[PDB]
Amino acid sequence: SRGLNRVHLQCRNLQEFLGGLSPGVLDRLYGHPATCLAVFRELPSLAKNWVMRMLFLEQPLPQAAVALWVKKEFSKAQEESTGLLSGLRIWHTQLLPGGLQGLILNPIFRQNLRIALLGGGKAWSDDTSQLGPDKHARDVPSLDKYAEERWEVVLHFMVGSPSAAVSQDLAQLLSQAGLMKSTEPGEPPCITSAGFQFLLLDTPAQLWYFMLQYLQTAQSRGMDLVEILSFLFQLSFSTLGKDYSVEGMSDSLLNFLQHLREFGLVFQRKRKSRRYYPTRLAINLSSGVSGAGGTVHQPGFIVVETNYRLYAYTESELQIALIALFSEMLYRFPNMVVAQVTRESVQQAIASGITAQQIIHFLRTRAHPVMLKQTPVLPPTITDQIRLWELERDRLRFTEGVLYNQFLSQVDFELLLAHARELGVLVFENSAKRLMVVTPAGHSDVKRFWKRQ
Amino acid sequence: PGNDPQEAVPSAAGKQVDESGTKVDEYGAKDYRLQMP
Repeated sequence: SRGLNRVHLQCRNLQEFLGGLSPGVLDRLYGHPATCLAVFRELPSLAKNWVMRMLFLEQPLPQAAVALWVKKEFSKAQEESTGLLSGLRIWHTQLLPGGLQGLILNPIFRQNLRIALLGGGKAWSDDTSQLGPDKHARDVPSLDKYAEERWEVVLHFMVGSPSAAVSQDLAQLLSQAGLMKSTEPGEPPCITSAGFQFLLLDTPAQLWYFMLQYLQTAQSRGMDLVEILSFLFQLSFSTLGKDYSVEGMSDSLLNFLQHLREFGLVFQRKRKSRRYYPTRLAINLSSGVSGAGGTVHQPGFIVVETNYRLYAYTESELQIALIALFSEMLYRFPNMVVAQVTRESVQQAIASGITAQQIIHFLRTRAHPVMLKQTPVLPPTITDQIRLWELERDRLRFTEGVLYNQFLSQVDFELLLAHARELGVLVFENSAKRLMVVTPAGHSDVKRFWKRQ
Repeated sequence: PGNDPQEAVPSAAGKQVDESGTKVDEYGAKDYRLQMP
């Protein structure tokens, strides 16, 4: 993985991003709309059952009640939830409030935990975004086309803008997460190695990371306003606000609203005001970790006979610019016979990255054609040929460094090897010829240790 | 010299074969090959 492991699982990315935030921002995060998200995104039952324990108990409990609640045949699963206890960063171990090592949760989060489960009040039904009492009365299939257009524009920036001329700043945004790579001889950015896998599963889990990308700056942006705004589209459809958000807003709320609309999770009316309605893709974000859909017959079907892998053709306007972005295949006279002489076109794209797991994922999981009709394994004997093409780019290495030669003793060269290894500037060592490669970044420090020993 | 018969009709070489410049009637029948299945 090159930057997508934290996207498949949502409960792991939220705990990692929470550890590197400001203490004043985390205080405002502990609200009533955030209580239904730190538990629903989880999966194990042990990490979810401890939330109800800290709600009824008013006094801190020691660790003796925890080591006994596992009875005798359950402490093995207790160590798995130990690392997760520090991920949410909501508990606190005291000294001895009534026994030994008393565990207590932040009372700021405990107050808002009962509002969204048992107790209530009034401010919860007054603020917008989190509520917004408004029904839907607009053509639903007419708005589904705008949800696909928001994601199609992103595809143009990954290729090089073949026919788009919008002013959306989306090329630099995806470059921070390692998805888009800036072209060195030119100026339109291309795509990285991890960007190919995003155009395969087509899951709305990646759009959740794009919303928290602007918050990573930690300058003048708060999380309490983003968390209360992201809860709008999480309630599927029939969750609006008419014009209640217009009266209660500011300059910071309008900035995050324009960026979320361009992602493909919510649709906004003209003039960037009036009534807003979330898209259809936001339903799959709260359902599971992935999803499928978009076809009813699946006309595509590959070949499992030869080795050039005849890719599928004739589908829609999505697979036309998608295969050319992978490795730029070829086409003949009829209905665009793609991938017919794959021998040199694949090696052109592998020279800029080790894109080996994305081609196999696109060859095996493209529309589920062979695994439903046929029975044996989809790839024949190409699993070894693909690995051979990746090893061809390992025959050389373009890196700089300095070499030290002509020593005197053998036991003296072994001491110098530990100097470059601890600092992290050592690449390759040789005890038979007394040779060591040192990167130029730490060249001014290795020469000092040799003059003293 | 002195040998110029007929034939000589195939022409396809290079990496950019882009065989899509003369079809006359083909784009109109592309949509009909999708709604039938």
